[PDB]
Amino acid sequence: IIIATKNGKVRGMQLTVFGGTVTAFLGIPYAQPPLGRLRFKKPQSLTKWSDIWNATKYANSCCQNIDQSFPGFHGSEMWNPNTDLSEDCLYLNVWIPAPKPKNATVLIWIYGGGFQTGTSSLHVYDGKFLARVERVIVVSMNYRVGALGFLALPGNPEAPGNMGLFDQQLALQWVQKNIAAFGGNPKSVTLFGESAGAASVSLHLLSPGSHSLFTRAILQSGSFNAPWAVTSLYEARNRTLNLAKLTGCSRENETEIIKCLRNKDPQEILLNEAFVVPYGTPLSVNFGPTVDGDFLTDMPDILLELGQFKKTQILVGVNKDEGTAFLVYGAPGFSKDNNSIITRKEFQEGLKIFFPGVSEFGKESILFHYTDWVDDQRPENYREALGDVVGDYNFICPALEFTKKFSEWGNNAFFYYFEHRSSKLPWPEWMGVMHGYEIEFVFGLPLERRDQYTKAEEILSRSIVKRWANFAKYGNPQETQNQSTSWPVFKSTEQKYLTLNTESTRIMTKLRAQQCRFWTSFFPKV
Ligand SMILES: *[C@@H]1O[C@H](CO[C@@H]2O[C@@H](C)[C@@H](O)[C@@H](O)[C@@H]2O)[C@@H](O[C@@H]2O[C@H](CO)[C@@H](O)[C@H](O)[C@H]2NC(C)=O)[C@H](O)[C@H]1NC(C)=O
Ligand SMILES: *[C@@H]1O[C@H](CO[C@@H]2O[C@@H](C)[C@@H](O)[C@@H](O)[C@@H]2O)[C@@H](O[C@@H]2O[C@H](CO)[C@@H](O)[C@H](O)[C@H]2NC(C)=O)[C@H](O)[C@H]1NC(C)=O
Ligand SMILES: *[C@@H]1O[C@H](CO[C@@H]2O[C@@H](C)[C@@H](O)[C@@H](O)[C@@H]2O)[C@@H](O[C@@H]2O[C@H](CO)[C@@H](O)[C@H](O)[C@H]2NC(C)=O)[C@H](O)[C@H]1NC(C)=O
Ligand SMILES: COCCN(C[C@@H]1CCCN(Cc2ccccc2)C1)S(=O)(=O)c1ccc2ccccc2c1
Ligand SMILES: *[C@@H]1O[C@H](CO[C@@H]2O[C@@H](C)[C@@H](O)[C@@H](O)[C@@H]2O)[C@@H](O)[C@H](O)[C@H]1NC(C)=O
Ligand SMILES: *[C@@H]1O[C@H](CO[C@@H]2O[C@@H](C)[C@@H](O)[C@@H](O)[C@@H]2O)[C@@H](O)[C@H](O)[C@H]1NC(C)=O
Ligand SMILES: CC(=O)N[C@H]1[C@H]([C@H](O)[C@H](O)CO)O[C@@](O)(C(=O)O)C[C@@H]1O
Ligand SMILES: *[C@@H]1O[C@H](CO)[C@@H](O)[C@H](O)[C@H]1NC(C)=O
Ligand SMILES: [Cl-]
Repeated sequence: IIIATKNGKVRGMQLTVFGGTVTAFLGIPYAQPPLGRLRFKKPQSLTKWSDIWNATKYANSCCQNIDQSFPGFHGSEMWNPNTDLSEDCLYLNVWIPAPKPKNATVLIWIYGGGFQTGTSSLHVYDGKFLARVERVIVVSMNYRVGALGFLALPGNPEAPGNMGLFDQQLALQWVQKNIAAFGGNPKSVTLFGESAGAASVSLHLLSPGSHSLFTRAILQSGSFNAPWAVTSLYEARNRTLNLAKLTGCSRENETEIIKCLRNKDPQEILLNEAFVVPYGTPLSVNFGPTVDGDFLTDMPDILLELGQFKKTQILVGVNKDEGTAFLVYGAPGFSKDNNSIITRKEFQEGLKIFFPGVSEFGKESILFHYTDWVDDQRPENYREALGDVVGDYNFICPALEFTKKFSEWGNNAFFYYFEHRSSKLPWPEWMGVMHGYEIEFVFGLPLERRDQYTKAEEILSRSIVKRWANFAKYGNPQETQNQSTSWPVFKSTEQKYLTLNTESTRIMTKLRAQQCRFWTSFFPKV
C-alpha cells in the first residue's frame, strides 16, 4: 500500500475494477508549488519529506478560466475542472496493476484544453481501466495553463515562457527517477495526449531535453504545426505587455513588470487574459508555447522540415468532425439546440469569425474551395462546409502534414481516422464525431458495462485499447488475435490510414487530399 520514492514514501488506495484490483496514487507532488516568487518561473525541484504522503485523492487543478457557455449541460461541463483551482497544482497520478507488475510499459497522458484549461482528474482521463485490462501503468500530470504557464518574456528567467511544458517535462523526469519503484519500466514510456495535449507530445519530440525521458508517442487530434499551437514571439511580447497594461503593471524594467504581476491575485491575471488579443476567435490561444531558446530552440516548422526530432515510432489520428464543436462558440446562426441550417451569408460571416485578420481575398478563396457543391440545393451545405473548414484547417491537415514530414525520415508512423459517434453523446447529431470524443474510447470507459454504452462500442473500445497498448509496448498498433484488419505504416507516397468505427474497419489512402493541398500549400501564402 506504501511505495518508497526518491523524495519520500507515498500511500495509495485499492480500487475494484472488473472483478480485479488496481492500485491508484492520486495527487503525488512532483515539484515545488510555484507560488510567490516562483510564479511564472520554471518548476523547481521538490525537497524530501519524512512522513507518508497520502496520495488518495486528486489534487488541485491549476488556475484557469472556466467555459460557462452552457451551464448545467454535460457536453461542456464534462471538460470543466472537478477539483479546486489553486496555483499549488503541480501533482501527478499513477495507476498500477494489481498484483504489482514486474516491468510494465508506462503510458503518460497529457491533457489538452487550448493550453488555457484542462486537468488530469477528468472522468474521461481515468487510467484505472487501461491498468486493469492491459497491465500497463498509467501516469498523468497537472501542468500550468494560461498566462501562469506560458507568459513569455524571452530570455528572462522570471518569465521565460513554456513553463507549463517544463511542468510536463519535470513529471516525465519523475517517472524516469521513480516509476521502477512502482513496477514500471522507465525504458518503455509512451506519451499520449489529445488536442493541446497532442501538440504538447509533438513538442517533446522536438525538445532535446525531453529526448531521454520517453520512448514512443501518440498524438490524438493535435500537433505543433496546427495554426493555434505556437504563439509567435511578436504576439507573445504584445500579449505580455497588454496584460501588464490591463493590470496596472506597465513598467520599463521588464523584470519589475514581472514582480508587479507576482503581487496580483490569481483571479485578476485570469480575468485580463481574454482581452490581451484584440480580435479573438473560438480557437484563440492567448498564452501558449513560444520559441523560448530553451525548451524550443528554433521555429518548430524548421525543425520538422529538416529532421531535427527524436527518431521513434508515432501513432497519429483525427476525428471525422473535428471542427463542429467550435461553431457553437461564436459562429452566427449556429446552436446546439437546433439543426443550424445556415445560409451563404451566415457562412461568410462565419469566416469573418474564424479568420478575422485574414484578407478579403483569403476568405473568398476558402469560400471558393468549400462551396463547389455536389448538390446546390441541400439546405445543410453551408453548415457542413464551415465545420469542415474549421476542422481541416485547425486539426486534420496539420496532423496529416506532421505525419508525412515525420515519416520521411525513416520511422514507422501509423495514422487513424476515428468516425464513431458515441451513443451517449450529449451534443446534437449534426455535430457528428466531435473533437475530444475518442478519448473515452482510448481510456476504455465503454468496457464498463454499467455505463449505457452499446455492445458494439465495448468491442471497439476493447480493440482500440489493445492497439494503443501494443503500440506502447511494441511499437506496432496491431490487434493480432481476433482476425482484425492489419494497420499499415503511413508512408508519404501511399499515405494509407486506418478507419475506426463499429461497422467496417477499412484501409483507405490520402485523407482529405484535395482539402489539405489548399490549406497546406496555398493558404499559407495569403
Ligand atoms: C526491464 O526491461 C528492460 C528492457 O526494456 C525493453 O527494451 C527497451 C530498449 C524498450 O524497447 C522497451 O519498450 C522494452 O520493454 C531491461 O533493460 C535492460 O537493462 C540491462 C541492465 O543491465 C541492460 O544491460 C540491457 O541492455 C537492458 N535491455 C535493453 C533491451 O536495453 C531491464 O533490465 C528490465 N528491468 C527489470 C527490473 O525487469
Ligand atoms: C498589440 O497591442 C495593442 C494594444 O492593445 C490594446 O490595448 C490592450 C491593453 C488590450 O486591452 C487590447 O484589447 C487593446 O486593443 C493593439 O493596438 C490596439 O488595436 C485596437 C484594434 O486593432 C485599436 O482599437 C486600439 O486603438 C489599439 N491600441 C493601441 C495602443 O495601439 C494591437 O492591435 C496589438 N496587436 C498587434 C499585432 O500589434
Ligand atoms: C438556431 O438557433 C440560433 C440561435 O438563436 C438562439 O437559440 C435558439 C435555439 C432560440 O432559443 C433563439 O431564441 C436564440 O436566439 C438562431 O440564430 C438566431 O437567429 C436570429 C434570427 O434568425 C438572429 O437574429 C440571431 O442573431 C441568431 N442568433 C445567433 C446567436 O446567431 C437560428 O436562427 C436557429 N436556426 C434554426 C431554428 O434553424
Ligand atoms: C474558458 O475557456 C474559454 C476558451 N476555451 C474553451 C474551450 C473552447 C472550445 C470548446 N471547449 C469545450 C469542448 C466542447 C466540445 C468538445 C470538446 C471541448 C471549451 S479553451 O481555452 O479550452 C481552448 C482554446 C483554444 C483551442 C484551440 C484548439 C483546440 C482547443 C482549444 C481550447
Ligand atoms: C494519512 O492517512 C493515514 C491512514 O489513513 C487511514 O488508513 C488507511 C488504510 C485508509 O483506510 C484511510 O481511509 C484511513 O483514514 C492517517 O493515519 C494519517 O493521519 C494521514 N496523514 C495525514 C497527514 O493526513
Ligand atoms: C477477442 O474476442 C473475445 C470474444 O470472442 C471470443 O474469443 C476470441 C479470442 C475468439 O476465440 C472468438 O472466436 C470468440 O468468439 C473478446 O472477449 C476479447 O476481448 C477480444 N480481444 C480483443 C483484443 O479485442
Ligand atoms: C484548495 C485546498 O487547498 N483544499 C484543501 C481542503 C479544503 O481547504 C477544505 O476541505 C475546505 O474546502 O482541505 C484539505 O484538508 C482536504 O480536505 O483535503 C486539504 C486541501 O488541500
Ligand atoms: C531591472 O531590475 C533588476 C532587479 O530589480 C536589476 O537587476 C536590473 O539591473 C534592472 N535593469 C534596468 C535596465 O533597470
Ligand atoms: Cl527511454
